[PDB]
Amino acid sequence: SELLDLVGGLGRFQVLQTMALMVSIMWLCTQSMLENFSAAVPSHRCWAPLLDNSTAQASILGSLSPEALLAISIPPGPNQRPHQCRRFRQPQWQLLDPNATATSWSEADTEPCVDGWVYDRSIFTSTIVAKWNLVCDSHALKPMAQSIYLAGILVGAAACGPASDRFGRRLVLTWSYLQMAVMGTAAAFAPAFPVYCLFRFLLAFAVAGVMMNTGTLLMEWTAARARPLVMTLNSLGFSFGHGLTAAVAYGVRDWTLLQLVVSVPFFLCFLYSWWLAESARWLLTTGRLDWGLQELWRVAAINGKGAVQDTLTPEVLLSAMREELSASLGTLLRMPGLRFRTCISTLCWFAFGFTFFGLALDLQALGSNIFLLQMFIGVVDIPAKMGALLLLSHLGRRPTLAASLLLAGLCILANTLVPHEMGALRSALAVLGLGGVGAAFTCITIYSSELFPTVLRMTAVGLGQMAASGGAILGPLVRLLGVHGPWLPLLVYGTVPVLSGLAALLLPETQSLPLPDTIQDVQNQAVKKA
Ligand SMILES: O=c1[nH]c(=O)c2[nH]c(=O)[nH]c2[nH]1
Repeated sequence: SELLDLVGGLGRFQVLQTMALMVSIMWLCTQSMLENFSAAVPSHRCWAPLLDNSTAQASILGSLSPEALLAISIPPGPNQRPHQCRRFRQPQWQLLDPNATATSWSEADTEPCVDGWVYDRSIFTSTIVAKWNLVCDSHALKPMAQSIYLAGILVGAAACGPASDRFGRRLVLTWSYLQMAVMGTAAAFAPAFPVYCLFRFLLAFAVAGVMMNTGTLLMEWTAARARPLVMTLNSLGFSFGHGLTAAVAYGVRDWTLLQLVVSVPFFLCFLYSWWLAESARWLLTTGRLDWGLQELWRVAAINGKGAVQDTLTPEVLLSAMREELSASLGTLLRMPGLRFRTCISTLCWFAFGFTFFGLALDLQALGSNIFLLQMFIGVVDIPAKMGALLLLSHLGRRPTLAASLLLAGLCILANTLVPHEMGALRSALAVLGLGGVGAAFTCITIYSSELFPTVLRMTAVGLGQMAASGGAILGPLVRLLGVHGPWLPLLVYGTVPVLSGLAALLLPETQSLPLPDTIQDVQNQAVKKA
């Protein structure tokens, strides 16, 4: 802490780091809501000879309107729209006669689209669903692709955590940037759906790596007074990423060009990312004085602190480290106070992700334009984050986290009690819910990054990220369980965050302790707590 005070805590370096990493987080959000947009399902119909063959119109003596041909070729499906997956195969000319009931056909007259589909290009010129036939039998495979992505971020977090702790944050972040950029462009140009799925998997490895290493490096270089503000800026990075996604997708509506446009900035980001400084503190806790000295001298020179360059001799630093000198997940899970801290963090992360996907359903009731909906999500997410930052600065982290989860759960229960016809009240509760989940995200990121000591912190944050992805993955099975009664999903969506807030109330008070660097340090606050 005194070394950081010597090097300073409100200089140009932290400002540039915050801006550059917030922009990079914005682009990771663009990748995630790229996956929210690619494979949107347009209205579809069977391919029909009489419709999509100039010779078949020239063989018809006369003229029929396109609406009449559509009625004559494809039955109306659910919601008075054309049936998406069925055709009559031959034109039912009696249906033009007004003396015909709509039931003058048999189930034997319908067959699946065996010869494929004609896709509407009015909104989107091309999507993976129209190109790769992700309709009918593969409609459920779409949630499988989302499931693969979320499993990829989970396993990536579980693997990249210990790797980041072993090799350092700057190196793993840089390698994550390279892997994400290359694999994302390869995913954009993939010939087959399994190859796309593989590239999405390897991209998800790097999204998890980037998120962890940006948060980690930010905590290690920011003075304690500025840490909430800087990560709040990062969470606004998520909201601005949503808004940027909406803007780019509105401007570029072909998925290949959109994916390429979203992947190129991470190559440019990597190019400036070689300049990024590694965490001095992490280098410091592992020893290796000469390399830590070199990094401190470089950052001091970049920060304009040459008067600190002339001071700080190795004898003084060795004297200051003599007192400080005087791993596997199983180590994290075997000592009770960090087992307990990890378990509560992991449960709260699980509750976060699960509450997120569940709450997001409501957003569909407000209207239709997906671009406008994403923009409105970002715009509403921003002031909630600002309020979260002020509450985190005044009251501290634990009461704010508990209040945010309690508000979320009470909001979900109120959504359970609101009639479906009163859609405006449902919308209002949905907006309050989304604000609460965003505030909870900022709380969980601050409290999880601050709760664990540096040597095991990355392993614990990785396991937490695994828990959030576990909630997200467990989600679709609870929506498929939703068939077993309308009250079960809402009951689960209400019970999980209330229980998580109650568990979050079972945490040790923070905001006035020095950050723990070693496991031995952790015992000293516990004795003080006892
Ligand atoms: O960066 C993310 N972390 C998550 O845990 C999560 N869950 C979800 O649905 N989307 C995202 N995005």
